Amino acid sequence: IEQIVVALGGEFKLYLPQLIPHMLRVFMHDNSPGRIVSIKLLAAIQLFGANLDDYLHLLLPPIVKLFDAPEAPLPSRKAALETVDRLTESLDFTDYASRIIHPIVRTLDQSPELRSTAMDTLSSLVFQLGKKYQIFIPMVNKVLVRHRINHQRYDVLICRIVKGYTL
Amino acid sequence: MKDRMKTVSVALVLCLNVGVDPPDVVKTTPCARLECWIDPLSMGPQKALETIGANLQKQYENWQPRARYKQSLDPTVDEVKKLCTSLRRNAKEERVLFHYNGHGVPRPTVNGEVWVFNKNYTQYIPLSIYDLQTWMGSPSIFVYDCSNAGLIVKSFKQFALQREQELEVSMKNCIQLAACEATELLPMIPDLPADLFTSCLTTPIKIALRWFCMQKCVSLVPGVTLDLIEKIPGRLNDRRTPLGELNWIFTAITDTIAWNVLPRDLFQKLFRQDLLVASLFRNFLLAERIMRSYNCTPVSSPRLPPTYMHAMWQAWDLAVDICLSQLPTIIEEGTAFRHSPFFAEQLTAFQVWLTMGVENRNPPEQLPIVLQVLLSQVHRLRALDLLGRFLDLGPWAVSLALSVGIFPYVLKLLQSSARELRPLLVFIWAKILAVDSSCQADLVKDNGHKYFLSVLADPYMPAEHRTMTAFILAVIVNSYHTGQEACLQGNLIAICLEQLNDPHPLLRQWVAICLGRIWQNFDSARWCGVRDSAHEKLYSLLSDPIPEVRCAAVFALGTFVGNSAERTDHSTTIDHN
Amino acid sequence: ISKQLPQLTSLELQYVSPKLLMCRDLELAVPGTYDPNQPIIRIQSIAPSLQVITSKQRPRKLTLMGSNGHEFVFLLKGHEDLRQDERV
Amino acid sequence: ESQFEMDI
Ligand SMILES: [Mg+2]
Ligand SMILES: [Mg+2]
Repeated sequence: IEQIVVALGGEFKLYLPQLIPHMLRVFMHDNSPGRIVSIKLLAAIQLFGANLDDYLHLLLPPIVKLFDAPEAPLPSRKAALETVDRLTESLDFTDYASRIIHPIVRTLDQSPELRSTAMDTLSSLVFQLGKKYQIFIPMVNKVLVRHRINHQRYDVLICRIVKGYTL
Repeated sequence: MKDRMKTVSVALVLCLNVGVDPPDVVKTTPCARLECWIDPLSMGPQKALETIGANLQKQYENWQPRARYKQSLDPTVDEVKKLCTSLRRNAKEERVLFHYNGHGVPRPTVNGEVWVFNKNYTQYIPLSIYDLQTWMGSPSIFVYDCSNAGLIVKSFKQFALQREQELEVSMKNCIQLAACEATELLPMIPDLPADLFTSCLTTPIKIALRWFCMQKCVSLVPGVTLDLIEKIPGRLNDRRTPLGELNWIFTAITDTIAWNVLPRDLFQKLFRQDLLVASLFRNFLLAERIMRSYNCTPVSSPRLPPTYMHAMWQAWDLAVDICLSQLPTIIEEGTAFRHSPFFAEQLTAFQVWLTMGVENRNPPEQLPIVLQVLLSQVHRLRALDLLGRFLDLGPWAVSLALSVGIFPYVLKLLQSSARELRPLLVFIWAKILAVDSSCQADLVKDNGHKYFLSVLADPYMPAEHRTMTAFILAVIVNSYHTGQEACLQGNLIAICLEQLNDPHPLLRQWVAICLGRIWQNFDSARWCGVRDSAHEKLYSLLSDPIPEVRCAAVFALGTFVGNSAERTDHSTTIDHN
Repeated sequence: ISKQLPQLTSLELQYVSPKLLMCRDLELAVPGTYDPNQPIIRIQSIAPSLQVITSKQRPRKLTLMGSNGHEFVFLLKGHEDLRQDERV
Repeated sequence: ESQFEMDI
């Protein structure tokens, strides 16, 4: 699939709908030791790019459910975070901001193991959202101050958004 | 916008070496070698080239019919130098547009090497961007349809820097549009034209509708396909036809997006100073939206923020969908074409915003739509009413209206044959002059002042509008020093003297002010003033119960005598009294 | 006119004969065959374009599709009396 | 003159 996607640069959109049911089934019932198959799928998904314009709403539940599944091996949750972080660079995640922000806050509270990656993910999302993220600033900070959590980029982006100039 | 630099000439340089494939070409099944909607294989190597060139000319004439035409087919070195020199000589201060195709040319190098030759491919001729910059040192616009087009832009900037450094012992005047980034190639798609970027910049419709049919995953309008899209009737400028309405909506949407995304510093430079620059960037936004889907990223200099994410594009798709659902029957049965509700809904949304506007809010996003509505004769009355209501807010509201260009359009509406527009144009101009009295005599250089004199003369107009008209006349008389003769040509003094007896306190004050402002340094209406014994009536206002009227009367009377006395003569009788 | 004719290499039916392009099973036998002891092969379609052959004279190549799915290729030529060939 | 035509 990865090789075909690379070969079929702007044509893969005509074939993707026939493969989605299989990827979803793999995510629901991954029986590998312990999640290596779904990790390989995440690696493949990161290369789709613009091909997900009309399908993002179908492939971005189970990634979050995996992210919010504190039973799977740690590398799986980190892979999910990296996958979302990379997808943020090419797709418009405006309408999914509340879907993504809430799980991250829980993760920040639930365990320090994913703390660093989670903060990087926020930096990318906030960057895309810009002023649209203002409505969420008080809540996240309230959680952040419970712990010794700081980040050079998140903190700069929030200060710039509050000041009113993000360019 | 005093800087009105314009494009004078266009150079069309084609390298469409029909029948020859460079060695780095991957071929052939999906090649879709359709250029300017021409398939060269059906005509042969010479007829096709001339025909394509003719169509390219036609495509550019649709946007600037007055441009000077210049064309080269496979020029080599001296041919280009001579072309650029001749065009510079034709207009040394104005802009030149340079359009390079490059389809029949190997992928560009850091120097811009091109396959131009005396009909022998072994004569690649290396060129120099630096030398090209030297030949065209004037302000200029470049268009590149090369595969690795971004490479040219990067070299162009580096050479401009090199030249500036040499000059320490053009960068700020050039505008560039590149088809895609230096690291990517143009798509080989069997259903698209080869010259996709050119088509998007020069024929905004056509491909826009073709893409719609192809891109939509599940069509929601059964029976509509390309066989009908290519049969849609009408001229592009015939406002009452399908294509006319679509072009109007397209323009309105792309202007709204530009207004609501870019900083004003760029907006004024790119979308107002030059008709061609504004048209090209307006279409560029579409090219960006379409080419994104094929893993190409158009590159421009100056660089703009991304816009493909903006909500307004959804409105476009809706309008297109609505139009096309009528196309079959109109073709099959001949049913009359119905207009969309697009502008009515946009006006409604504006009206809703007006419910409670404050300074501490984002400005309305639809002012560029109101500007478009004012150009027609269907919703003009509503747009003018809503504009008036908007302008009734404090001065900040007026500044926004000024920044988009209402002013030069209301100057044209001022001389229409309509009469029912009187109270609206009077209100709008009263507010504009109340806030911005610096307008460079536009109302007195043209015939606008005559309109307002007639407005004042109308004996049946309500006092509120007579008061605003008197205010406007007082302002333009004292403000411009050219309306001083015009106000006498129309016998404004006689009108004011008749109106001194009006019962309304404000008409009394403003009429007296107008008379005082007329009798300043006029020789003609020093004499007209003394001749008609105008002061004889003004002193009666000194009895008025309201002190504001008495003040206006004292002002006008003192000014009258103070200036009339310059002659003295028999008027010393008046001076003493 | 003499400048332009050498550049003509093909004709499309939409510019010379749209009535033929829009066909339709015409209930006519393929011109080149008829046998009263066999089924009649009917004309099913006409090729969308003709290829012009460049020489002192310019014949054109036609292709028809029959009811049996076979291609039938004919050479169309004017300015000659073919009744002599038929008798021979 | 004007960037856009007006149906005066
Ligand atoms: Mg012969
Ligand atoms: Mg013959």
